[PDB]
Amino acid sequence: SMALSQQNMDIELSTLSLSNELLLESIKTESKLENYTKVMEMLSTFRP
Amino acid sequence: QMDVELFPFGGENYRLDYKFKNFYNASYLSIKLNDKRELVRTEGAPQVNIEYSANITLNTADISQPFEIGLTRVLPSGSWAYAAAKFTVEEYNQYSFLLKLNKAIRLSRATELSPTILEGIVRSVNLQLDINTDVLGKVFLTKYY
Repeated sequence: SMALSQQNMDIELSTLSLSNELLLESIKTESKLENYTKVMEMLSTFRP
Repeated sequence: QMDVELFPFGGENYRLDYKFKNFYNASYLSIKLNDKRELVRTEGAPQVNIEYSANITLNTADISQPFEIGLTRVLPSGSWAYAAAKFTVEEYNQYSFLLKLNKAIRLSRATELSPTILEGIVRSVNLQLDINTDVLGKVFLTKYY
């Protein structure tokens, strides 16, 4: 789904920011939450 | 999170190109004009990074003010995701455009300012896009500050 644009090739960004939003997207679809804030609210009380 | 584009064809016939940067599994897509008139209604969730196209019509009463085209994607749960943009359509003669382009290039080369920054000086003085002695007094205060 990634666009082969000039902005995706030139603009530098953190690898760790790319790794977090890949992990935030996978948790958001399995728990079927609303946004990334509801993911952070769920992790705030998750025990095991 | 999107980009939307508006291309003209003639007097009223325009073309609306849009493309979404994230995927929300929506029921439909309602594109409206200033929350009043619905331009585009498509079914299903639109795909990410796919440029869709639709022909719309805008009359004289919509062009006279900077209007807003809103793109909302309504989820099956009832909630939506709103994304909009504000357009401004100006209309010039070929003689009138090349004379106003003559002012914009000669002022940008002399004052070393960007044409968008020169547009903010003109628009703060008067509604129409024209340069007078009141605009040039603020180009001095811009370069002095």
